[PDB]
Amino acid sequence: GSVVIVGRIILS
Amino acid sequence: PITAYSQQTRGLLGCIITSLTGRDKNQVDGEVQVLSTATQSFLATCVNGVCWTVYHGAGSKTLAGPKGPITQMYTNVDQDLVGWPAPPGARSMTPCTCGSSDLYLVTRHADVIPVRRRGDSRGSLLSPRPVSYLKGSSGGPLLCPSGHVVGIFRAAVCTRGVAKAVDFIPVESM
Ligand SMILES: [Zn+2]
Repeated sequence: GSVVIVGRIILS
Repeated sequence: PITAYSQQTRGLLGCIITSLTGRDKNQVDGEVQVLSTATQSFLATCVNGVCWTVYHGAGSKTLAGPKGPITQMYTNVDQDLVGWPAPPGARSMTPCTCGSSDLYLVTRHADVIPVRRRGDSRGSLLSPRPVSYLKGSSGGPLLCPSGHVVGIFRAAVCTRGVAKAVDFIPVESM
């Protein structure tokens, strides 16, 4: 069972 | 002076499918990745070409990537840290190199909250928060004023559902 990216957070 | 927004990329169905097929063909982007499993969800932080997160969420699992499942390049149960080679598209952040005690914790909900550095792996919150506000933000970065990675969020210290300080994995280890 693989861990999945379900979203990202963009910084500035 | 530091600000963040989130962008969702999957729902439950896609998430479950991707876990079994170990193959995420979506575009990757951003400094922090919102990771999920069957049971739980949390964050990863990219530093020097490596997605770092916590073992107590990721375990020893692979990360579903474009070419296929990605084995952990680093795995430490004690210090609760794991790392995968970051997939292409991820924006790799950089360590602190300045020693500021004025930290910023980026949450699951793209919120940036003030943190005071107190120990080598500890920092207190300036405004106490509900524990639920912090849950699922494991692996989220603690930033210095100029937005470099001081550490990665590991655990919180609570009293009756309200968190007043945070424990984090210091960046040196990575
Ligand atoms: Zn710094």
